[PDB]
Amino acid sequence: TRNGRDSEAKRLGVKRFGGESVLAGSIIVRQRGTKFHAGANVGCGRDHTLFAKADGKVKFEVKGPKNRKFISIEAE
Amino acid sequence: GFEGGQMPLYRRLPKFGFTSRKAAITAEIRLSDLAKVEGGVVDLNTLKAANIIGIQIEFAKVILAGEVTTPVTVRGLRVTKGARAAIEAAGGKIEE
Amino acid sequence: PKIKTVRGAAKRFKKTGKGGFKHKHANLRHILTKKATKRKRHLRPKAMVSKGDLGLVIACLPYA
Amino acid sequence: GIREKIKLVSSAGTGHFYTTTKNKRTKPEKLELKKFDPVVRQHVIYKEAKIK
RNA sequence: CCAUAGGUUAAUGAGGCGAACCGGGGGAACUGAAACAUCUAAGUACCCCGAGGAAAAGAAAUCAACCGAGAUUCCCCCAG
RNA sequence: UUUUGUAUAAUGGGUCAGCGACUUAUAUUCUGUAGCAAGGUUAACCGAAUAGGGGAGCCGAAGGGAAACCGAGUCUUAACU
RNA sequence: AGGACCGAACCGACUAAUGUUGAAAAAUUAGCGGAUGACUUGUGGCUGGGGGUGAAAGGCCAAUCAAACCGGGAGAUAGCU
RNA sequence: UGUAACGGGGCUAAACCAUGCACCGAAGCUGCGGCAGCGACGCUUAUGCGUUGUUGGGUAGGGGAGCGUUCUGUAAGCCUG
RNA sequence: GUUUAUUAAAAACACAGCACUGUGCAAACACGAAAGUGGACGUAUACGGUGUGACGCCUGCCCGGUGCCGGAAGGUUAAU
RNA sequence: AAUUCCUUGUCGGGUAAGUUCCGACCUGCACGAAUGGCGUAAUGAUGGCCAGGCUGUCUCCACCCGAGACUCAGUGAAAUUGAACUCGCUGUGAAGAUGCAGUGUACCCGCGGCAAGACGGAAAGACCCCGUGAACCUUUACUAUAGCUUGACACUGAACA
RNA sequence: CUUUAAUGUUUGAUGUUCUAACGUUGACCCGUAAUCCGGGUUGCGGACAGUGUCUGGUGGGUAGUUUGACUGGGGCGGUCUCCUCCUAAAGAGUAACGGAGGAGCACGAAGGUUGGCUAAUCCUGGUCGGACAUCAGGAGGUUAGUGCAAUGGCAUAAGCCAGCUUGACUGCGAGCGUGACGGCGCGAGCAGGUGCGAAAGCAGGUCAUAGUGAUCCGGUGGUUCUGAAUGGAAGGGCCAUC
Repeated sequence: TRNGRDSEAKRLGVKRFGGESVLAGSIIVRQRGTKFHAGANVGCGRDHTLFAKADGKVKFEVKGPKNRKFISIEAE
Repeated sequence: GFEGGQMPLYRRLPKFGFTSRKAAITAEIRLSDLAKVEGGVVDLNTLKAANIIGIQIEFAKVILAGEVTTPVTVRGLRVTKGARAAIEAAGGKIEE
Repeated sequence: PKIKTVRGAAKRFKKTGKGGFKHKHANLRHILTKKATKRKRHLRPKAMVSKGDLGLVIACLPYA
Repeated sequence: GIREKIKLVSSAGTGHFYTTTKNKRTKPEKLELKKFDPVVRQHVIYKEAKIK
């Protein structure tokens, strides 16, 4: 046959969920596209990884006219 | 270090450095050893005779480790800043 | 008689103050123009041997 | 893999050089760029040279 | 041709044996490298010659480092 | 005994008695115990001698760096918040 | 005259039976082939192991032969039982 | 190979469905007595002693504590014609 | 005729004959670190190796590949 | 066909009937000319087929003579063997049961026979696989090497063109 | 210097002649009573032959070995590293010789910044012009595009166009993600200097995920770091790289 190949898993997914206290610089989700968009206090890395810029609790919300999922770091 | 036929850790990592010949003949001296010698004047011959450094040693430093309490004359030895401060605080004298 | 040290290991490891071992990073001997400068920069300082493979280097180096 | 690698030597006289690749069949002219030279701590002109 | 080679007496000595040690002339492979050829095992096993109660080595064309030590041999460190 | 699994129709033993298998030397790490303690300890050897002498040496109280070197700090770097 | 014919000693072993812990670690009985020749046999000698010898089967080399036997390296090694 | 597709005998319930009350049934649980491990707690600890919970199937394996055998000191002692 | 002594006697091996090739004698070749010895006290009508196997009729086409023989002008090439 | 798989190719002979044999045919999977082609008198403990004589080889076995087997007296092994108070059937289950479950049958113990079972005995399976196992053998596998061969230097010198 | 020769000398190649080294398994004499051997006379050959050291070719004649693994038993066939979806049971991970496809590159702009723009497809009209070129209008709303496979993204566009440029910088990095480990990946911010923009700011390569090779040994450049008595040097170290 010609179907024996496959690639190693990339271990994506949400790494820190909502209402979790995190330190600055910690990865929140590893994604391929921009499935979740960066909100307040969250930056977008080279491979679309959303990372916290300040210490606080993770906040998920749906915003915008396109109903996009935003991740922000609530103040703490 | 064998891990099956897989290339072992002590061969996966690259070699570094070289062995210095001067480090085998250079020693360090605690402040506590200054009182142990007799005559109050320290140098290479007196330290060797007092079995503190080693017969093959050619250079030696005095370090701020422990503490000295008696006046002592250091001659021909490098001395650190803290060690120098403690020696002079205890009435010592350092020369070259 | 005395145990013979593994000279290959002796040319690659040195014992530190608390009993660990330092080593040079891999992937910095040849082909380098395609590697990101950030990776090379992070690979330049020496590192400490991990807990998993600490036993092997202690076994290979009986005389520190 | 027709793209072969080269080195950009600094014009500051220091031996420093960057390294990259180029397609020598479609771009025969030499490469010149302004890059940082960490020895003199200034951005100087680097010129393409033979990798050797 | 002289001579030399060869031959015949006389005197002195050697030959062969023996457990280990010593010096010399030759000299593997199984094995380890997780295979194997460099390498290791190892100048080991074994064969041969010679000598002695010991043998071999031995009185610097030696080390050291600008200070010095003083033939050879063996033991403990240096040091895995 | 070996196995996922054996009354197994898988292996071994006819039976009894005797013999038969984690030892020894030298180094290294950890635990317990005893001595001494910022010190501990001697090896060959001398010695009529398991005493005593012998501190040649080794480990420890300082480390960082590839190294010169610096030192309760050191390395990187022109310099590190 | 003849590596001629039939056929004993002698040499060999084609077929069957028995025997297969046998009378025998290959033989016995009834048949069979050569039987003056490239025959067969007695006595003594020569060729030694990666070597010999072979009208050639890897046959034979002291009931052992795709490398004899004895001693040594040697308690080889064995991720196997 | 032999009934051989209730384990068998046999059963018109001694089968099936629904409801109800009994009883049998294990090394489960409870009763009585005994041994040992680990945690609380207190004694005046012989450094382990009352009570008190609770645990105790077990291969590879890890940890702890013992019995018995030959020899050496104790031991020219002690037992034995 | 010979052969697997001890499961195979044959179409297998050998054979006289045929052909190719090497060899001019201190021969090639073989056993020997070598001396030497066999070949052979033989000399191309001889000796060794290879293939085929009495006798009758024959052995036809291919030198591209791999060997072997002859040539040395050119390219390349070791020690020195 | 010592060679043809398809194939017992097709036809003819022999037989009542012939996958073998003999004689042709050619569609030679994949004969062939000294790793010789096709014949060949004589020869063969050579391979295949047919015929006459002959027969217990067979239809189909029967009797007889001896040597064992059987009994008595004397001597007296061996392979094997965990222990046995060592039955049949169906099912279960390391999945083919003397040994478990259910049931049937069977008083205790020899002797002569037969060989279905005890996955019987003999030989740590030879076929198969595995081991970074071994031994030989082959070669334009790898790396060497004896031998043969080439040149430089040495033993090795003097004149001339 | 383009253009070549003389006198003598520096040493090679080829050929001829000679004897004295060397060979003689030619003849004769002696040791000798001897087809070995040695010495002598002589004849033939002759600096050839032969032998030693070094060196190229040939060399299963001989020797030491190698000839992988996965595999519904082995061989043959196929596969061995990396990326995308499903298998994968709504966090991560998850096997088969399961189902389907790709990668071993490319780019000095196809990267950075500032400013601007919106496709695919279809209808209608129009010279060559045609079902399909370019033009105008409409419908449509990303069914298009992304340097390439697939998945997840993308209108503030990450898609398309133009100007200026090298942040495809150097030393670092709070804190995480994923690995048994070697390692791989994301990262605000600090210091120096740079590009675009008036500026807030953005820029440590490309919309992201494949585009790859540890160590040893060796090569190049820089740096007194080291340098076996001393001063150098060779060698070694470090940084950059093959």
